[PDB]
Amino acid sequence: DGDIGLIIAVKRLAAAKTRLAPVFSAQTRENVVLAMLVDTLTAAAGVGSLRSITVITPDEAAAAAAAGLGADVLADPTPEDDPDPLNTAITAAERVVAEGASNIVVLQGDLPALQTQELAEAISAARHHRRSFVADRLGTGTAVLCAFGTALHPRFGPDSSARHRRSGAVELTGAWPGLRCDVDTPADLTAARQLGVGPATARAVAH
Ligand SMILES: [Mg+2]
Ligand SMILES: [Mg+2]
Repeated sequence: DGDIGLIIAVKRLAAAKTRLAPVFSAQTRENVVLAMLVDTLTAAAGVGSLRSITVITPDEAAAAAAAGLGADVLADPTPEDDPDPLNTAITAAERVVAEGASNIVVLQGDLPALQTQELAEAISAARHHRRSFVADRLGTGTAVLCAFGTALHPRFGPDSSARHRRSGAVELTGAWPGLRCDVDTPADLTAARQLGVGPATARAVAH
């Protein structure tokens, strides 16, 4: 059955990963972004403790792709001029997901070298606390946020490591390189490739 309700929030592909503009043309950038979500979902989906994967997004291509892999998809009702769009999409998703699970995990969508075991482990350690989170590879942001029988109160965005620490969420400290190594910039993509990215990403970076 599984007890965890997993959320991924995905912004517009047009807007996404501009720091990858140097190494990739517009359509290739969108594709790589979209395939990183595919590889992230795919590996997430092998985790045994999961009940559901919900993707929330205003982007009909990302909607189609997540739906195609057997995820729930929420249309993102965050407003245009919303000051804090990422954390608002996540809360909008939480509100839904929480009708069907006491324990909720938010996962970033840009973790192409994620391994199933990395996520499972992280979740197994998150259970030992109310609110917990995994930092990103460089330390400053956040790869995953975990809430067991309580509100996520997500503080995603810049210095989300520090802000989550302040929020009182406990820093989980497993190595889990593929979970921590998210991809915003060309050097991130290189680090991820050394860990070994999944098939959608590997194909997409070859065009
Ligand atoms: Mg990222
Ligand atoms: Mg980042």
